[PDB]
Order: sequence, then structure tokens, then C-alpha cells
Amino acid sequence: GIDIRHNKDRKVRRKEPKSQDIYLRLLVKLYRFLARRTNSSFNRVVLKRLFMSRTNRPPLSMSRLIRKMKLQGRENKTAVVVGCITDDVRIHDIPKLKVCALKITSGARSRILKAGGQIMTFDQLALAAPKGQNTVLLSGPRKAREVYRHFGKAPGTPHSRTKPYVLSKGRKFERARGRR
Amino acid sequence: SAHLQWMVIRNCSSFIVKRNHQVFSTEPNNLKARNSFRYNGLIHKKTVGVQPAADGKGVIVVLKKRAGQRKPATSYEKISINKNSRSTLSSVRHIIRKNNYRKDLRMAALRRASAILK
Amino acid sequence: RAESYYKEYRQIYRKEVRLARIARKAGNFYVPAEPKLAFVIRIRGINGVSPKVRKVLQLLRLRQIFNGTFVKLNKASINMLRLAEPYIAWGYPNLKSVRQLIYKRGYLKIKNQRIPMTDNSLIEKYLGKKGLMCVEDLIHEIYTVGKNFKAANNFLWPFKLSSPRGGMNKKTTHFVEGGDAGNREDQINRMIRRMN
Amino acid sequence: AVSMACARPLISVYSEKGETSGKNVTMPAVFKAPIRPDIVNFVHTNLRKNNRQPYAVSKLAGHQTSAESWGTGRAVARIPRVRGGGTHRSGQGAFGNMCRGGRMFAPTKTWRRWHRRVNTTQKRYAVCSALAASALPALIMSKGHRIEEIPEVPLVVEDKVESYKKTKEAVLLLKKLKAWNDIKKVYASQRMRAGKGKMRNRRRIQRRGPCVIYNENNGIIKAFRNIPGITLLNVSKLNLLRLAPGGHVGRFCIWTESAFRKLDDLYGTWRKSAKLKADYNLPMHKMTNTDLTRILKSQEIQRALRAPNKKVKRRELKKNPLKNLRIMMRLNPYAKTARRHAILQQLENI
Amino acid sequence: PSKLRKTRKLRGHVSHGHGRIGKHRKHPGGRGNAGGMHHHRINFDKYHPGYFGKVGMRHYHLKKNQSFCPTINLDKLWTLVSEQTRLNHAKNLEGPAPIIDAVHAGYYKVLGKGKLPKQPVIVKAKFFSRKAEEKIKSVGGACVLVA
Amino acid sequence: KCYHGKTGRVYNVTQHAVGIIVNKQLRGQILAKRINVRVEHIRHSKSRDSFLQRVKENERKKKEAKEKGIWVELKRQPAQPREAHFVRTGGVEPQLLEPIPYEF
Amino acid sequence: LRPLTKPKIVKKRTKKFIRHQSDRYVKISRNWRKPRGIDNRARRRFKGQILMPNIGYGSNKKTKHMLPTGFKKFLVHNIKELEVLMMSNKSFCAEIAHNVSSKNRKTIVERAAQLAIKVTNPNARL
RNA sequence: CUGAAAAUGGAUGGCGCUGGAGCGUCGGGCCCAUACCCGGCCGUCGCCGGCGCUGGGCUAGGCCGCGACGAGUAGGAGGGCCGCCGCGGUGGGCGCGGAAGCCCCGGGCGAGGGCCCGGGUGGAGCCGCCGCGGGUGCAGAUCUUGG
RNA sequence: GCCGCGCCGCCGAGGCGGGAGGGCCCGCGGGAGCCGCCAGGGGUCCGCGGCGAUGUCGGUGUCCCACCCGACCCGUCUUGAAACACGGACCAAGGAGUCUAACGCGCGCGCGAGUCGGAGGGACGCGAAACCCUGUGGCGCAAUGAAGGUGAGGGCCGGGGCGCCCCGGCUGAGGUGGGAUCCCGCCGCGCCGGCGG
RNA sequence: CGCCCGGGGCCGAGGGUCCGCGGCCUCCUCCCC
RNA sequence: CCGGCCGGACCGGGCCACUCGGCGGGACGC
Ligand SMILES: [Mg+2]
Ligand SMILES: [Mg+2]
Ligand SMILES: [Mg+2]
Ligand SMILES: [Mg+2]
Ligand SMILES: [Mg+2]
Ligand SMILES: [Mg+2]
Ligand SMILES: [Mg+2]
Ligand SMILES: [Mg+2]
Ligand SMILES: [Mg+2]
Ligand SMILES: [Mg+2]
Ligand SMILES: [Mg+2]
Ligand SMILES: [Mg+2]
Ligand SMILES: [Mg+2]
Ligand SMILES: [Mg+2]
Ligand SMILES: [Mg+2]
Ligand SMILES: [Mg+2]
Ligand SMILES: [Mg+2]
Ligand SMILES: [Mg+2]
Ligand SMILES: [Mg+2]
Ligand SMILES: [Mg+2]
Ligand SMILES: [Mg+2]
Repeated sequence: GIDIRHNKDRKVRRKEPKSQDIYLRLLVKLYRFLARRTNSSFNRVVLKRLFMSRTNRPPLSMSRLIRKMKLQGRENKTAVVVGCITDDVRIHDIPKLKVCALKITSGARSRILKAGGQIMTFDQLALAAPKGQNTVLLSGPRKAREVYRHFGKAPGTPHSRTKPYVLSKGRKFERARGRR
Repeated sequence: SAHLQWMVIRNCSSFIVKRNHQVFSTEPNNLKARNSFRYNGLIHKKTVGVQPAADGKGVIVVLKKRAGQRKPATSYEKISINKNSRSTLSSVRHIIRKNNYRKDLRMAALRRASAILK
Repeated sequence: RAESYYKEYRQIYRKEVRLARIARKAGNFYVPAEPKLAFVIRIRGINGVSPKVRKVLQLLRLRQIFNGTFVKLNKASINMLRLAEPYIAWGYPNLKSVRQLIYKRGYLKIKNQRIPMTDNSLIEKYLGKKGLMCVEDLIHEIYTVGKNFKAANNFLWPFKLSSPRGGMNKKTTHFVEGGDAGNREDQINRMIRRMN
Repeated sequence: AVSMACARPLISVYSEKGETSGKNVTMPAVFKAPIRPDIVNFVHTNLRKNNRQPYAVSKLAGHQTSAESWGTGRAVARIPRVRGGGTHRSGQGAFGNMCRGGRMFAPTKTWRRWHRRVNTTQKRYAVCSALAASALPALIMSKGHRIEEIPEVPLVVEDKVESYKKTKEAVLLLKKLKAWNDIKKVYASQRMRAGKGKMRNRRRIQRRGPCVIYNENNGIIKAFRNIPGITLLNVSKLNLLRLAPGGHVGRFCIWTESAFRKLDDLYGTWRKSAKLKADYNLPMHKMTNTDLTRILKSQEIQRALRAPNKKVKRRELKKNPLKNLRIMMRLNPYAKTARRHAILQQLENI
Repeated sequence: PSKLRKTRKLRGHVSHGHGRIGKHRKHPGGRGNAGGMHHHRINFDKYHPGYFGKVGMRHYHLKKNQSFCPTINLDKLWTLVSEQTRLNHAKNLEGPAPIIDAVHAGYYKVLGKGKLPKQPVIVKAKFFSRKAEEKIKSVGGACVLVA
Repeated sequence: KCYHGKTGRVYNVTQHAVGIIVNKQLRGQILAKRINVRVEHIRHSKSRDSFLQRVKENERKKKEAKEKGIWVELKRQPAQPREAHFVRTGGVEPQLLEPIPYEF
Repeated sequence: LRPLTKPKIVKKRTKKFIRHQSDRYVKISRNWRKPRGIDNRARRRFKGQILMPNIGYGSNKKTKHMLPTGFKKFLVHNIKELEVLMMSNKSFCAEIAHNVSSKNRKTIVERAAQLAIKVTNPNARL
């Protein structure tokens, strides 16, 4: 008779990738050894981000990628992105980015390599940066999906700013009673 | 690309025999008949296969040539060893240890060659 | 350090005997210092416990029946022992009680893991920065409440004691009225000998 | 992320007699595409679902009867029973699913969603992976094909075999290429199906043999037609259901010289897009080197590792220090001195 | 695939995942959106505000082809021409300016959300925002109206 | 009537009226309530003023001890068990007490 | 043929877990079904009722699935499925399937005798 | 002790107990809960767990170590090398030298769902593994049909 | 009550310095050394006896029976069922969470400011499949107002205006607090821990 | 465990050093042979 | 130590029914 609650004994976290992809599981078998042997906290974060879902691995636009690369003290560092790097058509200059990502769109790849940049993978990053030295671990916007706009208190509460689920968007669609 | 080929043949193979909570492989170049990464006889560039001779006496040490990878007709080099039990094991031991050819399968091939000679 | 404790443990007792004989010689009284250490044993189970009582028993790490933890006695602690008197049976342990609990029943909490005390390397690794290198340093810190009693006592796992060999008197009443709950000042040692 | 862009080997073209014809073809980049058994199994599951015919129970099943419940009070089970008469059918349940001769629960509707649509990019992805898997000797043997004596794993033959017109010519070609052992394995697998398939035109079953992939059909279809297990796929129209039977990749394919040349134009290298497709290219790689041991054996990583903790520590018995002497003096070095001074003092006090 | 359905794990469980006290009846709260004002008002007012009532003017015969006005910002304005068109003219900034027909690309109005590359350009559209015209005149370009 | 006897911090100040952020536990969510009450219904919490005086003394003691090199204590400690001490009888014996008989 | 090691196999329970009220009715098979009744004695594990098979009755993982002879059973159907037991014959015994004819059982037995593989049913049909 | 009366024959539980087996005050000893202590086994959970540095080993979806923990209706979730029907694969599978089914005071295995083997009966089909599709598992419904 | 001195009492609460000797002690002087012993990181014997094919040996859990102990009939509604509550004589087979549309979230896959041919067209037993083309259109990329309609660039630097916002240049989303990770210095050991950014 | 000695019951799970001593590394004497 | 062969966000020269783009040149590849 021990007074201990069991409602949270089982921690809900990903200990392995839910994806059955062959190359992703090999990259995890590569970073399970790195995070276990090397004491670097970079391998510990990259290993956990390899487990995460696609919604937890958002795309990183090139514009936001360049913005965090053009910051001070990040001239010759490697942009590490555990996810996809999408091309941003709003920008027109690429400052020779050195990136390491799981997926890069055909538009972003044709602009990083054309500007003299270097594209790496996580098996090449383990060789160049085993501890993750001179690496800028960047993450895409996670709370930027449309799914997060409907999350909040409720649409029918004061000071809500929450988006309701509507079939159509117009004049006769949820605007009369409770909106004025 | 052995690890790449492993993830495909890991659980889907015509040689995998899953029954009675055990998994055995029926590939020819497997020493333990075990469906594991190390003992899998088709995945690595260096494989060791100890088969019984065509007749009733002797063993056949099958090595995988280095250049014989995508040409199966000229990929394996068979070595017929029909000697006494102590000398046959000394030959298999020297084929593996002295050539640095799958030293992890050194004693696994000696135990298989010892069973074939019985 | 151990031979110094061996001599210090005797001097502390002989000091009070001298001071007591001093007062009785003059016809006065020598009131000894109130005990700073207390060993609290939980005697009642986990069925039907008040929320306030059930919270104090967790702060004393007494989450099951027949377990003991040392308590540094102050006003903030005695009032906690007052809110759970029917569920605890505490007192003032002596040196033999402290040593037997840490030697036989002594366990360590390394990473929230009940690790048995087999070598001094486990104590010096997690209590070396506070001047505790061996088991004698741990006993000297628990018995004589030191500056690092909080870390030394919290490093000891709650002593999972056995049932009292010889039985209790009455678990539902106070020790004064013939029961077992409450505060038995020096009689807690008798209870430890039968439970340890 | 990245592509292969590596040095690809030079595949040899073999003649009818099973020997090198001198001509060689560079290995197309499609054989270096990522091998995704999850993509192939996904596309195979949905594409093998588009050839099936709809089945449904008749709408009038169990309802073409005027059965009215007797209500309560008749010591019956309140089920709609058939109207009275001089028939044994009178007084029997007729509508419920539990009743004999009634209507099944949720009768199968003909408008069930039989067909699944897959994205064109995924359908092409699965083919690039099934072709890349047909170039590895381990995957073809693990599939079960008898290629232990074929000249080269990508078996490219001259275009003269596209003009065959007799089966004996095709049978002789398989004997020269040492691929006849796989045809004999199909004969050894010719058996009878187990189940109600025998009553539904599915009595005999066998396995799949080599897949002869050609470019032009000057009679090659009629030649390899009667040989069991042989699948004739035109290179311009490649079927994943035929290249990866049962969702498993690694089918032994017998390519032709003209079919091997066009294969690089159908999908294109990572440098130049496909000429025979509008805006398509090979899928990229998220791992350029799949050799896990070679990466971890590199000194660049070994310099960063710690010392391998090859020492296994187990649970200790925790002997009582109060009862065990050597355990007590291991925790308290002065315990032996105090024990000795206590015994000698006791003998002195006596 | 019915092998993965929840009904396969409820075989043997009496209530089949719907409780013993309150059974799974047919419609214990109505059908559809019933009771939106009577017994589902709390759910409606909380999650679907403005649902009940009338607002605004009615338009009997609405032809959406009349109000068809697709818009494009300035940060994606150069996407209507090839990359060489912008690069060849970025070398000679004082020479001729490229003409970007927005109406041909399927955009009748040009907005001004994004910045514009530092080079002149002749933009042809039906409608122009005020800020869209300022950022073109400031960069050296001009706005041309098309009917 | 729920805020009577409650305590909070002031966030807004108007003419003869202030705004207070008061904690209000409803069921399981303590809520920070922004209420507006006039100055006749509020008083300064002497508990807060007593703490601000302890900080002024703590910052003075640790500064005065640094100039002298000594180390003074600042953490409050609960009532410790009374130390040992002698009790003089004063020559006179302790007064003998006994229970008194029962009267009606 | 002796196995590699014949340890003392400890089985926590030898009797079969019978279904509740499997004797009072022929329709109720002895196969275990967990009682889900609201007033069931066995479900509420009253004293003296039929026991419920739960984890904890699980046998030791070192001696699990071991036959009383020390080996572990393995079903075979032909010579190839028998030759995979050539290695580790001190830990696994062969068992010829039921649907194989007596003509082929003689070959599997005479081949297993050469490979020192034990057969649980050596003389089955003959 | 009187006060003190209810209906079938009956209730310190019964027998019975009066130097107590009655009431009060206590002492020593003793009895056993799925509680507590120690030990074994099983599982779950937690370890910034360990191991790609190979006699054994590393089906890494593997192996190994350590500590704690274990009630459950309604309900939720995961695992199943539990079972059924059919399909694509696959085992150079199985079978008139006897398949499926059925019977068994036959031998077993698994915690369980279940499964394997032997005998008997039977007379022509049947099964394992990787995936795939369900009209897929019964003791109840005054269930339906038949006996 | 404090403070100072003195006297006296204090197993030895005691600490320092020295002196006559007597004698009890030391993890002081004994360890990169060889040999053994063992209250020392969970058990071994380098101990032993009886019994042996026609009546014995082990198993026979699951065939019967015997005894002690436990033990009321399941399912169901219910606050409460062994109920004098309801259904169930018995066995066999059948028998109940389905499918289509649409919505939401989570997950997996592809491509990605795009994305999808889901009409149709064209290559050409299984093939009613597969292959190829077609982006009309849908959903996204812009919102807001009833509507007319209108419609999303921040910052730094210099000059000027001194009210409260003009000009030039360099750039492309600001500022405060928190922030995995990365970077640097110094220190303690080209690795590992301290606190400084 | 305060010092020493003894008895009864229960079981050995796992399976590739630490902590105490003693002899010799120094020469002899006595007992025992 | 050699020598071939093969792949390219690789370099400089020649040549193609080449193709390619809201530019004869540019790019692409043979
Ligand atoms: Mg109670
Ligand atoms: Mg009580
Ligand atoms: Mg009808
Ligand atoms: Mg019918
Ligand atoms: Mg059948
Ligand atoms: Mg349940
Ligand atoms: Mg119900
Ligand atoms: Mg309800
Ligand atoms: Mg419903
Ligand atoms: Mg059993
Ligand atoms: Mg109940
Ligand atoms: Mg009376
Ligand atoms: Mg325990
Ligand atoms: Mg069916
Ligand atoms: Mg059904
Ligand atoms: Mg039934
Ligand atoms: Mg009753
Ligand atoms: Mg009723
Ligand atoms: Mg009835
Ligand atoms: Mg049935
Ligand atoms: Mg900030």
C-alpha cells in the first residue's frame, strides 16, 4: 500500500520515429550513436527532432533562413534544419548559404547551389560536425498553420480573436447574432 | 549499402522462416542460419559460406569476391577442403583470419564446418 | 574523521553528565537542550486519509505504512508532526538507532533510484562538495544536525522498516493513553529495535 | 535533399548466347534513386485496388416479404413474422439480420469506394524505387528469383530479341542467360489454390518469374507469351504491380538494349529532367551515404566519441555491515580499530 | 481496412463502448442542427457566433464574373516574368524598363504588400492600390492602366 | 462581498479610485480579477511593508558585513529547540501542587 | 541427444485456466473468456472462485517454451527446413509436421540423425 | 434483581461456560491478511541507461544493466508469432506412402487468446511467412432456424 | 541580570608547556614485490549412499475418486441482486457499430507557393489495370466592410525641422524579458569542468 | 552491530575488483620432530 | 605505380534538323 498516483507515470514522448522510412531510420541509427557517445547537446536535440512528426517539423522558407543567417556572428556557420527548406520567391539574393536539411525543394536547391552555397545531409553533418560545431540549428514556424488559428478560448467569448469553423465565408455565414 | 539493403530484407524475405517464436534464414551463405544483420549471407560485400561438398566427404568454403558484386555468375569463389578434421578447421581459420575476411564469422564458420564433417 | 566522531560521540554525552551533576550538586536543575533530531515512523495505512494529513505525510516522504525519515525539529516541523499524530509514531532517536538504520536499512537516492549503500564512493560523489566523504560523515550529519542535514537526509531513502516484532499496543490511540501514535520521547528507540 | 551524382558503373549488353556482345551501356540514374519500400507498398496497395469489380447484395434480399410483428402478448420475441397460412414459412422472422432468410446487417452497397487515386509524383516515385531495387543482387535473391548464375544483375540483352517470333527462341535465350532455373521454379510452384477461389476461376496458382522489359514489340510479346512466369512490360509503360508483385520490390527483370537506353530519358538524371515526361525528375536523397558502419568508423567521428563503457555493472547483494565484518570495515576503516580496542578492554576489565 | 477498426477491440465488451447507464439510443438530442436555440444554444453561441439572424443587403442574381478581380502583391510581381528579364535589366538601370503585364498573367489589381527590387519597371494592370503605385514610382517605375 | 478581506496589487490608478488584481479561486482555476474600487475600501498591506523593510536591512547588513569582512545571517529560521540551561531554585523548594477535591 | 543445458524449469501454475461456468454448460467451452459481468464473482476475484489468467503467471524467460527434455520445439516440413537447425542443435529440436506423408518422414528422420538434431516424433507413421 | 407482554421452534454465532468461557482494571505469551520486511519470477514504467570497439555477441524494431511500480466498472489507448474468410506475393511449401473436417482416460507448449504433435476416422485438397480486403470471433436479445 | 578577579567543586568536558620514572598504545616508519589466506563485486563440493525388464521408475496438469479448506446463478437495469427482480430447459448453425457523402484533429506519404486531372483526350487473358497529356477548375497565396469599396515594411545612419515628422543614404520586420542550440574569452585539468559575455 | 559464541527454518537469483589479513622480501632462539 | 571507364551547380576550346525561354545572342545537352 504505497500512496503514489500512476496517472502520469508513463511519459508521453516519441522514443522512435513513427515513420517507416528507411533513410530516416538510418539517420536515427546514426544519431542514436552520436547522442549516446558524444556529450554534445546538439546531437541530443537533432535526435529528438528526427522523431517528431511533420507538423512538428515545419518548412523553413529561404527568406527566414537568410534572415537568421545574416545575423551577427553567423557568417561561416552551417544552417541545420531538421525538416524541409522551401524556396521563398519574394527574395532575390542568396548569401552563399551552407545548409543541412532532410528535404530541399527543387526551387530552393536551384538557388542555394547557384549562389555558390553548399547543401549537406545529416550523414555528412555527422562527419563535418560530429558535436555540431559552428552549426545554427533553425526551426520552421510551428504555430503558423491554419489549424492553430481555430485554437483558443472559443469564438463565442469576449476577447477571443479565435477563428470559427465555417463551411463558407460570406455575409450570411455566422455574422448576425453574437457579432453585433 | 548493406544497412540500406538490411532495412528491406529485415522482415520481408523469401528466406525468412518465422515460426515457434524463432526466425531462421534459408539463404546459402548464412553460417548460423540466423536472420540477423551480421550473419545475413547476401547483404555484405564479404560473405563466408561453409557448404558440404558435392560428394559425401569434404566442405566447401564459399567466399565473395571483391569485384564480383553485381555479376552473380562470377561473384563467389568456392574452396573445396577435403582433409582431416583438425586440418580442415585450420584451413578455414587461415582463410578468415589471415585475409582479414569477416573475422567476426571466424568461429561461426569453424563450428559450421565441424558440424558438416559429422 | 571516524576516530574523531568516535571520540566526539562520547564527549557529547559526558558533557551533559558533568553539567547535570553540576546542577544537582548545587541543588539547581540542568534542563538539557530540546532534541533537534526526530525519527518519524508512519503506522497507519493509505485508506481513508484526510487531504491535509495526506499532504504532510508526503512532505515527510512517508507514503506507505512502516517507513521512517529523520526530521530536523523546529517550529515549522513540529506543527507538521502535530497535523499527522494519529498516522505517525515519532520520537528522539539515539546514536545506535541512527547507525543501525543507515547501516542495515540505509539506501541512497542517486537519480530517484533506490541504490543500496555498499561503498563510500556513492556518498562522496554526491555529498563531497559538503564535506561528506564516508558513511560516518553521513551519520555524523544526521545524528548531530549539521549545516548540510537537509541534503544529507534527503540523500537517504526512506527506511522501509518491517512490522514491529512483538506487536504494537494500540495503533489507533496516542502513546500517552496506552497506544502507539504520537510522540514517544526516548521510547522510539525500543520501537526501532523491533522494526529495524 | 541531395542527389547521387556519383560515378555509375558501365552495364554490359549480352548477346543471345549469354556472353558479352562488346557493347556497353552506362547504368541509368534511375537505378540510384531512393529505394522506398513504404512508398512502393503504399502505391501498390492502392493501385491493386483499381482493377477490382464491384460486388453487392441485391436490394430486395430479405425484404420481398410482407412480415408483420405479432406485437407483445403472444409469448413470441416481437420479431416481424411471416403472415399465416398452410406453409412452414408462416410465423418466422423475415427482416432482422439474426433471422434465417432475412436481410444481412448493412447490405453491401455497389457505390462502395473501390478505387483509390494516387498522386502522379508518388506513382512515379514507387517505380523509381522498384527499378532501383531490381539492380541489387540481394533484393532479387531475397525475392526468391534464381539469379545465382545470371551474367549480370541488370540483365540487358541486345535488341535482336525484340524480333523473336517463336517460343523456342525465347526458351533458348533463357537457357543461355542461366535464367531458366527461375522458370523451372515457376513450374515447381504450379499448384492448386486453397479456398473458394477454385470456384471463382482461380484454381491454379504459381509464382512470378523474370520480367522481360522491351522498347519495341516486333514479336517479342508472342515469343515470351507462352512461357509461364514471364511478364512483358513495355519500357514506356511500366506497371508497379508487375515490377513489385505483392508490394515487395526486387523482381528479376531482363532488360533490352533499346529499353535500357530509353530508361534514362523516361525519368532523367538529377542533372537533366525527363525528356519523355512533362516536368518530372528523380526524387532526391535525404542520406547520401547509407553505409552506417563506414560513417561511424570514420576518424572524424571517432575523435568526438568518449570511451566505450564496455563494463557491465550488476546489482549487489548489500550484505549487512552490522553483521558482516569485511563489509563494515569497507565503509568504516576505524571499525576494525574500535572492535579491537573493545575486545582488549573487555579482557582487561575481566 | 477493417482490421484496424475500433469495433475489432470491442468484441466481447457488452456496451460496445457506449456505456451501460446511458445506452446508445437513436437520437437522444434531435437530428442535425436541432435545438440550436433551445437545448443547443450554449454550444451554438459559444462556437458558432452570428449564426442566427439576418445581416446585410440581398443580391438576387449574383454573377461572380463581374466582381472577378484577382490581386497580386509587389513581393511576387516579378514572378510574372522570367528571371533573365529582371537580371538583364538590373545591369542597365538607366536604360529601358521591362513591361510586366499583370492582366495577361491573370491579375487585374496590383497591391503593395511587399517591397520591390531597386530597378524601374513598367507595370500594366487594371487597378492599382495607392501604396502599390507609390512603391513603383519611388523605385523608378510607372503604372499603366489597362481597360 | 467575495473580495472583502482579499488582497491584491494595484495596476491602475484613477481619481479617488484604483484597480486591483485580486486572485479568485472559482473551482480549480485561481483567476486574476481586475476590479475597480474606490480608496475608502482599501488599505496598505502591512505585510508587504514589513518585507520591504527586511530587504532594506538585508541589503544593509550584507553591505556592512562586507566592509568589515564578517559574515552575518539573513535567512529567517523557525523557532529552534531551546538550548540547554540551568534553572536556579533560589533556595526555596518548588511549590507542591495536587488536584483539588470536587465541590458541588 | 542431450541439450546444451537442462535447467530446472519452474512453472507457476500447471492447471488450465478454465472459463467461468464452463462445466455447467456444454455450450460454454473451456477456452478462457474474461468475465465482464457487473455482478460476476470471478471478475471481482472473490475468494474461492476460478482464477483469472493475468501477467505474473508468466514463466521464466530463460525456460519459456522449453520442452520437458530441455530443447525447444520447432516445426519442420522438409529437408531444407530441417537443415536450418544444423547449428544450435543443442537448443532446438525438430518436429515433423502432421500433413507430411510417411514416405517423406523417413527421409527427414534419417537426415536429422546425421545432423545430430533431435526429433520429437521420430517414429510417427512408419 | 424488580419494573420487563406476541404470536412456526431458536439463537452471547453454536456447544456450553459460574475458583469464570461473566463484568472492570492490567501483565506476559501466542494466532494470521492479497498489509509490512527479505528473496525468486512475470510485466509495466522510469533511467540526459549501456553496446556500431567483434567463447558468446549486435533479428540495433536487437541485446544488456539499474531502480521503482502492479485493484478496477463505465471508458480510453496500445500490443498480439490470438483466431476466421478472401487477394497480391513467397516458401523449388504439404498431400491417395492419405488433405480438410471430426473424435481422443495420447504427448506437449503459451500468463491468456490459442497452437503443435500422436492415434483413430475420413477420402482430396491444404498451409506457414510479408503485405492487402472484410458480410471476421457469441451464452444470453420472452434472439432466428433446426434438432 | 551582565563584566572583572579570587576561592572551591567538576571519571578524564578538557585543552596547552615542562618535569621522576613506570608501560599501554599508532592508517608513523610496509610496497609499481612475489606467495597464500579470506565475515571480501548472489553456490559450491577437486563429498556420498541406496534401487535395476514381467514388476518396478518418472510423468500421467486436462480420466475417476477420496478428504481438509474456500465456495449462493449467470447476464442485466440498479444507490443496492444469490434474490420472493427480469431473460435463460438443452445442443448446433445464424446473429448486432456497417457503408457513402461531408467536417474536425492527430498520424504517415508526395510535392511545395504552390498543389491535385477527381471531366475528357492520347498511347496500347490479366488490360474496366497500368502509362502519357490536358490546370478549365478546386483548395491555398489577402484581408476587411452591410455595401459602395479599399486593401497590409520594419530598422539603421546623416542632415534638417523642434512640437509630435520633411530629405538623403545603407539595408530588408522593430523593441523589452525568457529562450534549446551554436560562438568567444578566461581559469582549472587540444580534450574535460568553473563564470564572463 | 558492544564483546564473543551457538542453534532452527527458508534459498544460491546472477554467470567472459574493492576492503581486511598472513608468510617471504631481516638475523636468530624455543616448542613440536 | 599504374591505365581505362563513369558521373558533374567543372574549366577552356570546336560542332549539332538540337532544344530553351513575355531576351542573332543567353542558357540547356549531343
Ligand atoms: Mg479505516
Ligand atoms: Mg478510525
Ligand atoms: Mg417488403
Ligand atoms: Mg438471404
Ligand atoms: Mg477451409
Ligand atoms: Mg471494460
Ligand atoms: Mg446495453
Ligand atoms: Mg447519453
Ligand atoms: Mg448515435
Ligand atoms: Mg499450462
Ligand atoms: Mg455491482
Ligand atoms: Mg435485567
Ligand atoms: Mg522486495
Ligand atoms: Mg466472406
Ligand atoms: Mg457478423
Ligand atoms: Mg449459442
Ligand atoms: Mg427477497
Ligand atoms: Mg424489465
Ligand atoms: Mg423463464
Ligand atoms: Mg456461431
Ligand atoms: Mg528577444
